Amino acid sequence: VYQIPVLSPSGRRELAADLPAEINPHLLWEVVRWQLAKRRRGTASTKTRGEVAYSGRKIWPQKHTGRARHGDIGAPIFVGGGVVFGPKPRDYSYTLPKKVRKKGLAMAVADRAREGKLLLVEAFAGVNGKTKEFLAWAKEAGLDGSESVLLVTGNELVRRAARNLPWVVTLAPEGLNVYDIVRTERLVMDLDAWEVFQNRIG
Amino acid sequence: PKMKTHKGAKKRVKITASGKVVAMKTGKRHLNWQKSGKEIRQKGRKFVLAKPEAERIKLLLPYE
Amino acid sequence: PRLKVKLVKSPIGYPKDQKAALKALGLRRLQQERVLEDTPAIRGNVEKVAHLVRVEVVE
Amino acid sequence: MKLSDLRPNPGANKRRKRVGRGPGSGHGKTATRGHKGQKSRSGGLKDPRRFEGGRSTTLMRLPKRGMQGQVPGEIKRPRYQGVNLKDLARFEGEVTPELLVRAGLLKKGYRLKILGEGEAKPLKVVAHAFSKSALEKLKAAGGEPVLLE
RNA sequence: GGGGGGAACCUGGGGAACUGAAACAUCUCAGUACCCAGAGGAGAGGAAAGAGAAAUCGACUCCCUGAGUAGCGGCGAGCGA
RNA sequence: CUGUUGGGAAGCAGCGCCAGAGAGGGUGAAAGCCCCGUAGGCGAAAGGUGGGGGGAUAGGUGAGGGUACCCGAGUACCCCGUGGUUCGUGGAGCCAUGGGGGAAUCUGGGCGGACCACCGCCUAAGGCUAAGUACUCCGGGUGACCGAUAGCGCACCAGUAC
RNA sequence: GAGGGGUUGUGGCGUGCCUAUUGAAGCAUGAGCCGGCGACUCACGGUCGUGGGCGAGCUUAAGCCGUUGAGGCGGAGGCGUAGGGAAACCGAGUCCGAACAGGGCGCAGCGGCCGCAAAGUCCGCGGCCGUGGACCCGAAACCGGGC
RNA sequence: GGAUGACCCCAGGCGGUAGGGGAGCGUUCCCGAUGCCGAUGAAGGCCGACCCGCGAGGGCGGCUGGAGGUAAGGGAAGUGC
RNA sequence: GGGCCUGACUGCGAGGCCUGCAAGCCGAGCAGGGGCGAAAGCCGGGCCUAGUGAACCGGUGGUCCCGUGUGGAAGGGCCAU
Ligand SMILES: NC(=[NH2+])NCCC[C@H](N)C(=O)O
Ligand SMILES: [Mg+2]
Ligand SMILES: [Mg+2]
Ligand SMILES: [Mg+2]
Ligand SMILES: [Mg+2]
Ligand SMILES: [Mg+2]
Ligand SMILES: [Mg+2]
Ligand SMILES: [Mg+2]
Ligand SMILES: [Mg+2]
Ligand SMILES: [Mg+2]
Ligand SMILES: [Mg+2]
Ligand SMILES: [Mg+2]
Ligand SMILES: [Mg+2]
Ligand SMILES: [Mg+2]
Ligand SMILES: [Mg+2]
Ligand SMILES: [Mg+2]
Ligand SMILES: [Mg+2]
Ligand SMILES: [Mg+2]
Ligand SMILES: [Mg+2]
Ligand SMILES: [Mg+2]
Ligand SMILES: [Mg+2]
Ligand SMILES: [Mg+2]
Ligand SMILES: [Mg+2]
Ligand SMILES: [Mg+2]
Ligand SMILES: [Mg+2]
Ligand SMILES: [Mg+2]
Ligand SMILES: [Mg+2]
Ligand SMILES: [Mg+2]
Ligand SMILES: [Mg+2]
Ligand SMILES: [Mg+2]
Ligand SMILES: [Mg+2]
Ligand SMILES: [Mg+2]
Ligand SMILES: [Mg+2]
Ligand SMILES: [Mg+2]
Ligand SMILES: [Mg+2]
Ligand SMILES: [Mg+2]
Ligand SMILES: [Mg+2]
Ligand SMILES: [Mg+2]
Ligand SMILES: [Mg+2]
Ligand SMILES: [Mg+2]
Ligand SMILES: [Mg+2]
Ligand SMILES: [Mg+2]
Ligand SMILES: [Mg+2]
Ligand SMILES: [Mg+2]
Ligand SMILES: [Mg+2]
Ligand SMILES: [Mg+2]
Ligand SMILES: [Mg+2]
Ligand SMILES: [Mg+2]
Ligand SMILES: [Mg+2]
Ligand SMILES: [Mg+2]
Ligand SMILES: [Mg+2]
Ligand SMILES: [Mg+2]
Ligand SMILES: [Mg+2]
Ligand SMILES: [Mg+2]
Ligand SMILES: [Mg+2]
Ligand SMILES: [Mg+2]
Ligand SMILES: [Mg+2]
Ligand SMILES: [Mg+2]
Ligand SMILES: [Mg+2]
Ligand SMILES: [Mg+2]
Ligand SMILES: [Mg+2]
Ligand SMILES: [Mg+2]
Ligand SMILES: [Mg+2]
Ligand SMILES: [Mg+2]
Ligand SMILES: [Mg+2]
Ligand SMILES: [Mg+2]
Ligand SMILES: [Mg+2]
Ligand SMILES: [Mg+2]
Ligand SMILES: [Mg+2]
Ligand SMILES: [Mg+2]
Ligand SMILES: [Mg+2]
Ligand SMILES: [Mg+2]
Ligand SMILES: [Mg+2]
Ligand SMILES: [Mg+2]
Ligand SMILES: [Mg+2]
Ligand SMILES: [Mg+2]
Ligand SMILES: [Mg+2]
Ligand SMILES: [Mg+2]
Ligand SMILES: [Mg+2]
Ligand SMILES: [Mg+2]
Ligand SMILES: [Mg+2]
Ligand SMILES: [Mg+2]
Ligand SMILES: [Mg+2]
Ligand SMILES: [Mg+2]
Ligand SMILES: [Mg+2]
Ligand SMILES: [Mg+2]
Ligand SMILES: [Mg+2]
Ligand SMILES: [Mg+2]
Ligand SMILES: [Mg+2]
Ligand SMILES: [Mg+2]
Ligand SMILES: [Mg+2]
Ligand SMILES: [Mg+2]
Ligand SMILES: [Mg+2]
Ligand SMILES: [Mg+2]
Ligand SMILES: [Mg+2]
Ligand SMILES: [Mg+2]
Ligand SMILES: [Mg+2]
Ligand SMILES: [Mg+2]
Ligand SMILES: [Mg+2]
Ligand SMILES: [Mg+2]
Ligand SMILES: [Mg+2]
Ligand SMILES: [Mg+2]
Ligand SMILES: [Mg+2]
Ligand SMILES: [Mg+2]
Ligand SMILES: [Mg+2]
Ligand SMILES: [Mg+2]
Ligand SMILES: [Mg+2]
Ligand SMILES: [Mg+2]
Ligand SMILES: [Mg+2]
Ligand SMILES: [Mg+2]
Ligand SMILES: [Mg+2]
Ligand SMILES: [Mg+2]
Ligand SMILES: [Mg+2]
Ligand SMILES: [Mg+2]
Ligand SMILES: [Mg+2]
Ligand SMILES: [Mg+2]
Ligand SMILES: [Mg+2]
Ligand SMILES: [Mg+2]
Ligand SMILES: [Mg+2]
Ligand SMILES: [Mg+2]
Ligand SMILES: [Mg+2]
Ligand SMILES: [Mg+2]
Ligand SMILES: [Mg+2]
Ligand SMILES: [Mg+2]
Ligand SMILES: [Mg+2]
Ligand SMILES: [Mg+2]
Ligand SMILES: [Mg+2]
Ligand SMILES: [Mg+2]
Ligand SMILES: [Mg+2]
Ligand SMILES: [Mg+2]
Ligand SMILES: [Mg+2]
Ligand SMILES: [Mg+2]
Ligand SMILES: [Mg+2]
Ligand SMILES: [Mg+2]
Ligand SMILES: [Mg+2]
Ligand SMILES: [Mg+2]
Ligand SMILES: [Mg+2]
Ligand SMILES: [Mg+2]
Ligand SMILES: [Mg+2]
Ligand SMILES: [Mg+2]
Ligand SMILES: [Mg+2]
Ligand SMILES: [Mg+2]
Ligand SMILES: [Mg+2]
Ligand SMILES: [Mg+2]
Ligand SMILES: [Mg+2]
Ligand SMILES: [Mg+2]
Ligand SMILES: [Mg+2]
Ligand SMILES: [Mg+2]
Ligand SMILES: [Mg+2]
Ligand SMILES: [Mg+2]
Ligand SMILES: [Mg+2]
Ligand SMILES: [Mg+2]
Ligand SMILES: [Mg+2]
Ligand SMILES: [Mg+2]
Ligand SMILES: [Mg+2]
Ligand SMILES: [Mg+2]
Ligand SMILES: [Mg+2]
Ligand SMILES: [Mg+2]
Ligand SMILES: [Mg+2]
Ligand SMILES: [Mg+2]
Ligand SMILES: [Mg+2]
Ligand SMILES: [Mg+2]
Ligand SMILES: [Mg+2]
Ligand SMILES: [Mg+2]
Ligand SMILES: [Mg+2]
Ligand SMILES: [Mg+2]
Ligand SMILES: [Mg+2]
Ligand SMILES: [Mg+2]
Ligand SMILES: [Mg+2]
Ligand SMILES: [Mg+2]
Ligand SMILES: [Mg+2]
Ligand SMILES: [Mg+2]
Ligand SMILES: [Mg+2]
Ligand SMILES: [Mg+2]
Ligand SMILES: [Mg+2]
Ligand SMILES: [Mg+2]
Ligand SMILES: [Mg+2]
Ligand SMILES: [Mg+2]
Ligand SMILES: [Mg+2]
Ligand SMILES: [Mg+2]
Ligand SMILES: [Mg+2]
Ligand SMILES: [Mg+2]
Ligand SMILES: [Mg+2]
Ligand SMILES: [Mg+2]
Ligand SMILES: [Mg+2]
Ligand SMILES: [Mg+2]
Ligand SMILES: [Mg+2]
Ligand SMILES: [Mg+2]
Ligand SMILES: [Mg+2]
Ligand SMILES: [Mg+2]
Ligand SMILES: [Mg+2]
Ligand SMILES: [Mg+2]
Ligand SMILES: [Mg+2]
Ligand SMILES: [Mg+2]
Ligand SMILES: [Mg+2]
Ligand SMILES: [Mg+2]
Ligand SMILES: [Mg+2]
Ligand SMILES: [Mg+2]
Ligand SMILES: [Mg+2]
Ligand SMILES: [Mg+2]
Ligand SMILES: [Mg+2]
Ligand SMILES: [Mg+2]
Ligand SMILES: [Mg+2]
Ligand SMILES: [Mg+2]
Ligand SMILES: [Mg+2]
Ligand SMILES: [Mg+2]
Ligand SMILES: [Mg+2]
Ligand SMILES: [Mg+2]
Ligand SMILES: [Mg+2]
Ligand SMILES: [Mg+2]
Ligand SMILES: [Mg+2]
Ligand SMILES: [Mg+2]
Ligand SMILES: [Mg+2]
Ligand SMILES: [Mg+2]
Ligand SMILES: [Mg+2]
Ligand SMILES: [Mg+2]
Ligand SMILES: [Mg+2]
Ligand SMILES: [Mg+2]
Ligand SMILES: [Mg+2]
Ligand SMILES: [Mg+2]
Repeated sequence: VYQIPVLSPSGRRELAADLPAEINPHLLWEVVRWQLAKRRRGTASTKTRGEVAYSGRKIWPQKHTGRARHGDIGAPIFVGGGVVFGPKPRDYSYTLPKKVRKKGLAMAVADRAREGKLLLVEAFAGVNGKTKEFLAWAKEAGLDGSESVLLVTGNELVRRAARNLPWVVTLAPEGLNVYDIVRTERLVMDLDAWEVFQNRIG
Repeated sequence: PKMKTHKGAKKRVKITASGKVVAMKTGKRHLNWQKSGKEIRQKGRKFVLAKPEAERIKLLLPYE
Repeated sequence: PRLKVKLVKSPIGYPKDQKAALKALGLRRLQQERVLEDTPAIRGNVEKVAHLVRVEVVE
Repeated sequence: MKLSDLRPNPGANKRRKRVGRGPGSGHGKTATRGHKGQKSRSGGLKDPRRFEGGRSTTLMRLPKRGMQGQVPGEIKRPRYQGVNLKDLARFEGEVTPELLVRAGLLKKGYRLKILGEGEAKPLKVVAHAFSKSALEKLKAAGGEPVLLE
């Protein structure tokens, strides 16, 4: 249904592959909400009036001093007491359904296919781990750093070369995910990774 | 932690297919010698509980 | 799936065995429909008088 | 479509209700709790599903019925789960217990019994039991019933 | 060879009460708090006089589930394999 | 690197360069290329560890037929009093045992929820045994954690002054 | 610097705030004043409502592999698909009954094969409930071990 | 009306404690952000008779301050005395 | 007042009165086997309205539903009280 350009020595080809034509934004919001919340550390913590260091002694009698009644100085009404309903270590993760993630993965790529921002490559000519090499390739490939790019390839040597550029985010295909797709303005993939992608939305 | 089934309800009561609550009519456990057969016979049957009370009991049986 | 068979053409002038297949089907009068199971034994008789019978597969 | 377009649909993410936060909110002071009873307290009431103020309870005045069981507990006996002919419509050839646990109709540890709601099909159907009506339908439709043990 | 120490963790020997049951005694809190002895980087347990119905499994420990099921219970509150 | 404003350039401007390093912290302000680092790499004579690699050693080994010699005792078992288990005396078994009585060695014994029969499971009254599990005084890493009334009781000569 | 700011002589009107109450300016509670700290939360389960995914199905837990703010694997199990009965049992029925009687509790999408919707179920969000100290502060007391 | 909250015209409602519902403001933090604002002056402070908002608030300007702050749109709470 | 009798039924129960719940109340009609009457019919105690007690726990008669590997048994369930 979509006509996805391929870069090659022998021709800017036109590969076709069925991605969804309906994009559901709210669903993509739900995947990113999951992605971002499951990475939370949940290391915010406070002390309760039972976890605070003071003793449990009544500071002065209940009655007949002319002062307010108090118990122990650990109570949250004191400066230096415990805190009421403070944050405690939390797991923010949850199991977003697989068919929501999986379809969210197809939608994210389909959104870049609509725009002409998805571009596939047969291989990478002379790039062998040196940033200067990936930079020359990108220029003849039409990526001059004006647009942020999600590079998705299993070639370690190609990910090392690009990874330090401010406008490039590298991923191995097994790590393709909608947040990183939507984070960037363009999508660039191997055919080996494109094959892997098809094997994840079916 | 997870809620616990009230066993007192479990032993007296049933949730039917549409969510009604049926129980045994009361009043024939004993002192039956001077009760008419109409009284004993009809007290032998199940009855649907009034809706407020039924909805309370259903909350106590969260895994039926 | 079952079978709703209608007797649409007259068996007069047809061999005695096609005449009989309607007796096994139970068809007696024209335009009469009988609803029968789709069994290969019933299927062999319907396919026999297929030129005289109208079949629709109500499931 | 970049991040700053990602939004929940209307109504997908409502704000919370915050109480005790001023006159203008609607919920200030008494935090929607009214005035001054056991329900108003931190800790609140006895379980509203059961307790009724000391009188004998609606549930406890009802009589018990039926076997409740004793230690050592449940008696191990064979368990039958029935599935209808209407459910078998999707299958071809052979029908067995293990096949009906895969399509998600029969539950594991349960013996298969066929019941007669729906139409039968010319299938070989291997079950632990059959309803009398499912038996008739199955015969009459070209099907082959196959009991088990 | 022992003695004594060590934040929690562990095992064993003893072992409450407020509280909950809208009173209270059985019951609960709970074999928890605490005291004591001992262990070691862990401790316990461990190679069936097991399980319990599979004509079956196969030491023990730990997680998930089975399951708030089976049951226990002034058949109350609740407890809970 | 140069110029420019400025107390100060890392700001702005011109022209460059590195990148498996564009995590971050500094430097008179806001620096990839100034400093400390970072990616990627290298390092032990000495002590400790060594669960992995290698090597030793201890220990590991048949088949029938017969004989009926041995197979964990104040034990099993029963009764009384309790505990443990989901089981609060319940139809109350099982595992443990303070009191009393008290066996047998496989044709011996225990169990399958009173009990009996049948059918099976198992071998008590000697001991040892890694790993998977728990904790965090100690070291490091990281936070949709605090930011001096917060965060540990203590950012500071605090378990101190008092 | 045809308007506005400060001040207030005279005239008009005029019973502080909060709490509690049938009713307070009240001669009923609290507060000297100012600054800062200070009370409806979280986990797990439930029950509605809601935003999405899939739909007679829906969904995974521990864990495993990957990442080093990458996701995937994993179907054990759970809910739903059938109810009625104390149960044996039967089943679109079933239970009471002698009944084939009566009764209780049960059983049955919109469009021109594809769309739309939907039982159900999963996840997010929200209200309320259960378990926890459960909105926060406050006893007199009870018990344990020490001094 | 017009097609949709684009705005307009007409008519009606709009005292309020317990309490139900709705729509918003602001505080801390995350994504946006290897960005953007900033010594030609961050935050905070002190004024204002100025503008926008029903209001909570938000701007604008002068002074102080001397190094940080952070949009549109979303996310999460130790969120207003 | 007299005769004959046991309906002071068994299995159900349309529809109602009352009513927060749970209770309480009235009830035609169908079936089983009956009583009285030639019959039409009447009879599910008593002219009516008080003469009463939810549940738990246990007793007794019946039923023969469950019976912890199997057959029994123990112990329960169900109907009556
Ligand atoms: N191969 C990869 N994991 N690529 C992703 C980038 C890894 C690392 N976080 C970086 O920024 O360089
Ligand atoms: Mg976090
Ligand atoms: Mg947190
Ligand atoms: Mg704290
Ligand atoms: Mg803390
Ligand atoms: Mg305290
Ligand atoms: Mg304390
Ligand atoms: Mg302390
Ligand atoms: Mg303390
Ligand atoms: Mg102290
Ligand atoms: Mg104390
Ligand atoms: Mg205290
Ligand atoms: Mg004290
Ligand atoms: Mg004390
Ligand atoms: Mg006083
Ligand atoms: Mg005073
Ligand atoms: Mg005072
Ligand atoms: Mg005071
Ligand atoms: Mg005091
Ligand atoms: Mg206090
Ligand atoms: Mg304290
Ligand atoms: Mg503190
Ligand atoms: Mg502190
Ligand atoms: Mg606090
Ligand atoms: Mg609190
Ligand atoms: Mg508190
Ligand atoms: Mg909390
Ligand atoms: Mg945690
Ligand atoms: Mg949550
Ligand atoms: Mg999770
Ligand atoms: Mg990069
Ligand atoms: Mg970027
Ligand atoms: Mg990145
Ligand atoms: Mg990066
Ligand atoms: Mg009970
Ligand atoms: Mg009764
Ligand atoms: Mg009673
Ligand atoms: Mg009875
Ligand atoms: Mg009885
Ligand atoms: Mg009477
Ligand atoms: Mg009677
Ligand atoms: Mg009677
Ligand atoms: Mg009866
Ligand atoms: Mg369940
Ligand atoms: Mg169910
Ligand atoms: Mg002819
Ligand atoms: Mg012939
Ligand atoms: Mg929220
Ligand atoms: Mg809010
Ligand atoms: Mg909430
Ligand atoms: Mg609201
Ligand atoms: Mg409040
Ligand atoms: Mg307010
Ligand atoms: Mg409101
Ligand atoms: Mg109000
Ligand atoms: Mg107030
Ligand atoms: Mg309220
Ligand atoms: Mg509320
Ligand atoms: Mg409330
Ligand atoms: Mg109040
Ligand atoms: Mg009041
Ligand atoms: Mg009130
Ligand atoms: Mg008040
Ligand atoms: Mg009051
Ligand atoms: Mg009240
Ligand atoms: Mg209050
Ligand atoms: Mg109070
Ligand atoms: Mg309190
Ligand atoms: Mg209370
Ligand atoms: Mg049971
Ligand atoms: Mg057991
Ligand atoms: Mg010693
Ligand atoms: Mg010692
Ligand atoms: Mg020692
Ligand atoms: Mg112990
Ligand atoms: Mg000892
Ligand atoms: Mg002990
Ligand atoms: Mg004592
Ligand atoms: Mg007590
Ligand atoms: Mg309680
Ligand atoms: Mg409690
Ligand atoms: Mg009490
Ligand atoms: Mg009480
Ligand atoms: Mg008392
Ligand atoms: Mg007590
Ligand atoms: Mg206990
Ligand atoms: Mg206990
Ligand atoms: Mg102990
Ligand atoms: Mg402790
Ligand atoms: Mg020691
Ligand atoms: Mg270890
Ligand atoms: Mg050991
Ligand atoms: Mg040992
Ligand atoms: Mg051994
Ligand atoms: Mg289950
Ligand atoms: Mg469950
Ligand atoms: Mg100069
Ligand atoms: Mg310079
Ligand atoms: Mg880096
Ligand atoms: Mg940096
Ligand atoms: Mg830096
Ligand atoms: Mg800059
Ligand atoms: Mg900056
Ligand atoms: Mg720098
Ligand atoms: Mg390294
Ligand atoms: Mg290094
Ligand atoms: Mg030999
Ligand atoms: Mg011998
Ligand atoms: Mg032996
Ligand atoms: Mg000995
Ligand atoms: Mg004994
Ligand atoms: Mg005992
Ligand atoms: Mg006991
Ligand atoms: Mg008992
Ligand atoms: Mg026992
Ligand atoms: Mg003994
Ligand atoms: Mg033997
Ligand atoms: Mg023997
Ligand atoms: Mg024994
Ligand atoms: Mg024994
Ligand atoms: Mg056994
Ligand atoms: Mg035995
Ligand atoms: Mg047995
Ligand atoms: Mg055994
Ligand atoms: Mg090892
Ligand atoms: Mg060890
Ligand atoms: Mg270990
Ligand atoms: Mg540390
Ligand atoms: Mg900071
Ligand atoms: Mg300070
Ligand atoms: Mg401090
Ligand atoms: Mg300060
Ligand atoms: Mg410290
Ligand atoms: Mg302090
Ligand atoms: Mg000092
Ligand atoms: Mg003037
Ligand atoms: Mg005037
Ligand atoms: Mg005046
Ligand atoms: Mg006036
Ligand atoms: Mg006045
Ligand atoms: Mg007045
Ligand atoms: Mg005021
Ligand atoms: Mg008052
Ligand atoms: Mg008063
Ligand atoms: Mg006054
Ligand atoms: Mg006065
Ligand atoms: Mg006054
Ligand atoms: Mg006074
Ligand atoms: Mg006053
Ligand atoms: Mg007062
Ligand atoms: Mg006040
Ligand atoms: Mg004062
Ligand atoms: Mg003043
Ligand atoms: Mg203040
Ligand atoms: Mg709340
Ligand atoms: Mg929560
Ligand atoms: Mg909820
Ligand atoms: Mg939901
Ligand atoms: Mg889905
Ligand atoms: Mg699935
Ligand atoms: Mg049932
Ligand atoms: Mg019926
Ligand atoms: Mg009906
Ligand atoms: Mg749908
Ligand atoms: Mg849905
Ligand atoms: Mg609620
Ligand atoms: Mg608590
Ligand atoms: Mg609380
Ligand atoms: Mg709460
Ligand atoms: Mg005293
Ligand atoms: Mg006491
Ligand atoms: Mg006392
Ligand atoms: Mg005392
Ligand atoms: Mg003492
Ligand atoms: Mg008006
Ligand atoms: Mg109003
Ligand atoms: Mg509204
Ligand atoms: Mg806001
Ligand atoms: Mg604010
Ligand atoms: Mg943060
Ligand atoms: Mg950033
Ligand atoms: Mg920044
Ligand atoms: Mg600038
Ligand atoms: Mg300057
Ligand atoms: Mg300035
Ligand atoms: Mg700030
Ligand atoms: Mg302003
Ligand atoms: Mg200045
Ligand atoms: Mg300023
Ligand atoms: Mg800075
Ligand atoms: Mg700000
Ligand atoms: Mg921001
Ligand atoms: Mg925004
Ligand atoms: Mg977002
Ligand atoms: Mg707070
Ligand atoms: Mg007479
Ligand atoms: Mg006679
Ligand atoms: Mg009625
Ligand atoms: Mg009623
Ligand atoms: Mg009759
Ligand atoms: Mg008759
Ligand atoms: Mg008659
Ligand atoms: Mg006669
Ligand atoms: Mg008659
Ligand atoms: Mg009658
Ligand atoms: Mg009478
Ligand atoms: Mg009379
Ligand atoms: Mg009565
Ligand atoms: Mg009781
Ligand atoms: Mg009884
Ligand atoms: Mg039997
Ligand atoms: Mg039998
Ligand atoms: Mg048996
Ligand atoms: Mg026999
Ligand atoms: Mg017998
Ligand atoms: Mg009994
Ligand atoms: Mg019996
Ligand atoms: Mg019996
Ligand atoms: Mg019966
Ligand atoms: Mg009875």
